[PDB]
Amino acid sequence: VTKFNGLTVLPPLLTDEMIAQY
Amino acid sequence: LVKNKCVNFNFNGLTGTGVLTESNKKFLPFQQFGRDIADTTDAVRDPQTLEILDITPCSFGGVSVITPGTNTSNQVAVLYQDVNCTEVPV
Amino acid sequence: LIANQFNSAIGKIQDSLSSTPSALGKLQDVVNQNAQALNTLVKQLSSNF
Ligand SMILES: *[C@@H]1O[C@H](CO)[C@@H](O[C@@H]2O[C@H](CO)[C@@H](O)[C@H](O)[C@H]2NC(C)=O)[C@H](O)[C@H]1NC(C)=O
Ligand SMILES: *[C@@H]1O[C@H](CO)[C@@H](O)[C@H](O)[C@H]1NC(C)=O
Ligand SMILES: *[C@@H]1O[C@H](CO)[C@@H](O)[C@H](O)[C@H]1NC(C)=O
Repeated sequence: VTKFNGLTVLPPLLTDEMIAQY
Repeated sequence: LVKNKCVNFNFNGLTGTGVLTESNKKFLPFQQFGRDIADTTDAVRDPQTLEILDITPCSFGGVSVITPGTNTSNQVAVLYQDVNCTEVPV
Repeated sequence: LIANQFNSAIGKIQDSLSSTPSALGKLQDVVNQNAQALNTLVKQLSSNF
C-alpha cells in the first residue's frame, strides 16, 4: 500500500504502532 | 530575501505567501519556478542570484482546548495541532 | 499434515500478496479515492466558477 490550501489531516488516535499492537 | 521566517513574497508577479527556505532540487537553466501535483507553487528560483528556494505555507492548524469538566476544574490545556512549538507564541 | 498445509498456505499468502499488485486493491482504492477527492478539492480553487 502506497502543499496545504487550508486542508489539514489529523493523525489517527491509535497510531500505526498501537494499531499493530492491537 | 529572508529564509526560515514566514514572509510575504513577490517574485516576478508570483505574489505568494509563505516561508522560503533553501532547496535541494535543481531547476533547468530556463525553468523559472517550480510547481506541485495540484498546480500549487512549491519552489521558486531567486531572480537576483540563481538559486532554488523551496517555499512552504505559513504554519496553521486547529487549536483545541483539552479541558476537564468545568465543575471538576477550570485549568485547561491547549493543543496547537500539527505545528512545532518554536513558532507557537508568534 | 494439517500443520504443513496451514504453513505452506501462509507462504502462499506471502507470495501471492507480493507478486500480485492487485491484492491490496481495496485499501489502495480507498486511499486513491481520498487522494482524488482532495486533489479535486484543491483543483477547484483554480476554477473560475
Ligand atoms: C545586479 O544583478 C547582478 C546579476 O543578478 C548581480 O551580480 C552579482 O554581483 C555580485 C557582487 O555584487 C556577485 O557576487 C554575484 O556573483 C553576481 N551574480 C549574481 C547572480 O548574484 C548584482 O549584484 C546586482 N546588483 C545589485 C546592486 O543588486
Ligand atoms: C459537576 O460535579 C458536581 C459535583 O459532583 C455535580 O453536582 C454537577 O452536577 C456536575 N456537573 C455536571 C454538568 O455534570
Ligand atoms: C519543528 O519540527 C519540525 C518537524 O519535525 C523540525 O524539522 C524542525 O526543526 C522544528 N523547528 C525548529 C524551528 O527547529
